[PDB]
Amino acid sequence: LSEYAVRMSRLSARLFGEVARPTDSKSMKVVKLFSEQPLAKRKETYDWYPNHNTYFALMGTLRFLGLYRDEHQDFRDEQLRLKKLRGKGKPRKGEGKRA
Amino acid sequence: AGPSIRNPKARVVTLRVKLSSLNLDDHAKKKLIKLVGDRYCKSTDVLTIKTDRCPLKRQNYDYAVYLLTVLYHESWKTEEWEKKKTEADMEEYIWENSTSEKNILETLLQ
Amino acid sequence: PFQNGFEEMIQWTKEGKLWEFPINNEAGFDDDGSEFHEHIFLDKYLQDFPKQGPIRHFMELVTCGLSKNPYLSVKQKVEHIEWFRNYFNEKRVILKESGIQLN
Amino acid sequence: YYVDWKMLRDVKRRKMAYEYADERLRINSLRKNTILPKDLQEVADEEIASLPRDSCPVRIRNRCVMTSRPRGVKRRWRLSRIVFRHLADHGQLSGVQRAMW
Amino acid sequence: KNRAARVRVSKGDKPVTYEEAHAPHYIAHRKGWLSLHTGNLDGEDHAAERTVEDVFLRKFMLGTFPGCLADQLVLKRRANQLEICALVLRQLPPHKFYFLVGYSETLLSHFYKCPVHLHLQTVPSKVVYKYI
Amino acid sequence: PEITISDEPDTLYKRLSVLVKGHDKAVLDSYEYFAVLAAKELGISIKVHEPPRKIERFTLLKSVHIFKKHRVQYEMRTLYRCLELEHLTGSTADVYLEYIQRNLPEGVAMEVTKTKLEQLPEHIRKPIW
RNA sequence: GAACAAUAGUAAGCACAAUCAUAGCACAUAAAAACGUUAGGUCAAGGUGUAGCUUAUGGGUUGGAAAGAAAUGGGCUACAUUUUCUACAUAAGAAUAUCCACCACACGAAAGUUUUUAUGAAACUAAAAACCAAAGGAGGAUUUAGCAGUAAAUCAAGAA
Ligand SMILES: [Mg+2]
Ligand SMILES: [Mg+2]
Ligand SMILES: [Mg+2]
Ligand SMILES: [Mg+2]
Ligand SMILES: [Mg+2]
Ligand SMILES: [Mg+2]
Ligand SMILES: [Mg+2]
Ligand SMILES: [Mg+2]
Ligand SMILES: [Mg+2]
Ligand SMILES: [Mg+2]
Ligand SMILES: [Mg+2]
Ligand SMILES: [Mg+2]
Ligand SMILES: [Mg+2]
Ligand SMILES: [Mg+2]
Ligand SMILES: [Mg+2]
Ligand SMILES: [Mg+2]
Ligand SMILES: [Mg+2]
Ligand SMILES: [Mg+2]
Ligand SMILES: [Mg+2]
Ligand SMILES: [Mg+2]
Ligand SMILES: [Mg+2]
Repeated sequence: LSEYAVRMSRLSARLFGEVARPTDSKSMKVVKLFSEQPLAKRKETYDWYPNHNTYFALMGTLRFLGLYRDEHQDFRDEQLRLKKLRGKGKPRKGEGKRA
Repeated sequence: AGPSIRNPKARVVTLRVKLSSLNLDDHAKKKLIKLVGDRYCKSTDVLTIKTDRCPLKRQNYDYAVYLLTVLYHESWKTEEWEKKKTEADMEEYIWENSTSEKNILETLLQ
Repeated sequence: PFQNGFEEMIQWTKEGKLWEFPINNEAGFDDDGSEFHEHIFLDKYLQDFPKQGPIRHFMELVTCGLSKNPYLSVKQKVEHIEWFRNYFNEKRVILKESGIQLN
Repeated sequence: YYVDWKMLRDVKRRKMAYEYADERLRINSLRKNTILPKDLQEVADEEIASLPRDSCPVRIRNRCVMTSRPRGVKRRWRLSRIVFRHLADHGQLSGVQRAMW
Repeated sequence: KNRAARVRVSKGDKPVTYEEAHAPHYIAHRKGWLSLHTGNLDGEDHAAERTVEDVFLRKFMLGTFPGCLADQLVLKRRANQLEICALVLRQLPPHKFYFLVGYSETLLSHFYKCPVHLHLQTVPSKVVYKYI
Repeated sequence: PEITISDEPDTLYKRLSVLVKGHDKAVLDSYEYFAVLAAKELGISIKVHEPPRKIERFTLLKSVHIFKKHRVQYEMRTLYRCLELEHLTGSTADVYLEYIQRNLPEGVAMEVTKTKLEQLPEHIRKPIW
């Protein structure tokens, strides 16, 4: 090692646009901190779930508008029909417990 | 295939320049070796610049050729500390001012 | 009405709905008109700051970081260094109390 | 309707973690620096501590997209093994085949 | 016994398409693939989104075309445009068929914000590879 | 077909390398026949090789709840073809790669590396600072 | 409900077999493995039949857990000379449980205690040093696994 080596390295450093003045290994993290995309910002993170409200509401609309057809919702519906026709329904809010 | 065309790996620009095709001086050429370092392959004389840091590839191209021009312009500038050069820093063994020289002169003295 | 599949493709492409060939992944994104020396060299916004202080150590690491970053344009980097000016000058008391006079 | 209340709170954790993200990055820039004073770091400490803890990165949990299963999730497809296997076996998943060697 | 995606042996009368008559372990041996896209290759991205897209396209095509869908839906993805290929039974008159063709192409191009192309091939009765 | 000639000195390529990735072999074989026969007509003078295949294998638990002695093993194979073109122009490049790219199959992906020939930059020519 | 110098059996279907995969063969392994059995497992992957909850068996915030007197299954590391250290990759040098007052050392601390460092808003986590060097001296009834590139030993990689 030499002073010629230190000055050569500083030359390369300030030239290439890398870290110029000697720093700790610890502080260097902050370098890498702005050198990247932060974790919570990445599209592979915040865009993880497709919007469920979108598909759900869209297809339900398209259904009542008579375009899409949901056999699951028809099963459900028909079964709550035969559940309430029996007399066991879903109580109007506030009524069930105390009465 | 898919809705989006944006590819992260696109941006990377490489430059490969043979140092034999450059107008460099002895001093300029070897100060450049010591300056650039790892980007230099010593057997085939190929210099490689990988540029990333900018979003658009035009920018990685202009900054890579920028690095080229910059290293060439500062390879010819001799400064104060280059006269401070350690003999251990040498890529060569110069017969001048050597230890083998003083061993020879002492052996011939005796 | 359509005369051929090629007419289909042609119209989709004029409309900008079909993709552009031979594909460059950068098609449709101009990056604000910027060039590298607006990205790489951040000296412009390091003008106002104490020069020999450790604040330049911290801000040179911040700078060298925002330089290496393809993921952000000019604007947001500048907002970073500006928020840093605003916050560093926000507390005048801390900097002076710490044992170094800081501007 | 998101398939669970689980996926509800975690989605709100994705929005939030995107929102205070800049604050996080810039505060933790000073907080993790050695050269700067310890005094700016105690105050930066109270600062990221003050942020709502629903906006921090690590409070976020990776779940299967459709079936919400918290664990056994394949990172690349965001899908639980039950659903993955289901999809790939019908051949609805491209390129995925049964391994013999 | 391995129950993944299989059709059990009946009294021997159960009509079966070539598709459901082959166990998962046959995929790429005999069976082809239902969906085709770049995403699962060695160096590539966003397989997940092409998968979500696939799933919803299954749901959509089976709910939009009640009772007439013959065999499982073939998804192609090429140069950002999706070619949706469906083998469909003859039930409804051509009017409603083109209505729903245009309807689907429009709504799918516009939701997925990318050009969609729909190919329907009509078949007299469900194709039977085995039994019957 | 509108054609126009700009006075500017069109870009040269020493080696235009095209990587074609796939799952299946057959499609890449046929596509190879296609690119070869397309690059012969335009007198582009090309070669083709097969870069060795890469196989990824990962494992899932076979049952919904608990048997850990039982595992399903799933596989993804990526096969390669590489077209190597030498000594081509910029326009010849844009056309050939347009024709090759528009027709690219659905299961296959394509990665192109172009090594383009530049003489020297201006501030470097023969000044010294 | 079969006998091949054949006595009432013929039968497409589905297993096994055959082909595929292990980049050529052959083998091996991998895969495949019907019908049924064990009301075997899972309503916490998800979806639902039946019953229930609806100012609550619902939805949010905040803090709190996972302590060992034991008992045991599975592992890892050993108990040392086919060993231990450093060089190192496959000829080397030294150490070596009893001399004895060693200024203790031979193996064996993965455990503890200190200080760091990784990550993180939050160290209870993980890694590395220094110290410490304990049980352990090949283990009762009784048992696991393996027929070849296997066992055993040594090394790396990936998944989250
Ligand atoms: Mg977590
Ligand atoms: Mg089994
Ligand atoms: Mg074979
Ligand atoms: Mg065999
Ligand atoms: Mg087997
Ligand atoms: Mg078999
Ligand atoms: Mg068998
Ligand atoms: Mg039971
Ligand atoms: Mg349930
Ligand atoms: Mg129910
Ligand atoms: Mg509750
Ligand atoms: Mg809590
Ligand atoms: Mg015991
Ligand atoms: Mg072992
Ligand atoms: Mg052992
Ligand atoms: Mg020896
Ligand atoms: Mg220890
Ligand atoms: Mg000891
Ligand atoms: Mg002892
Ligand atoms: Mg025994
Ligand atoms: Mg073994």
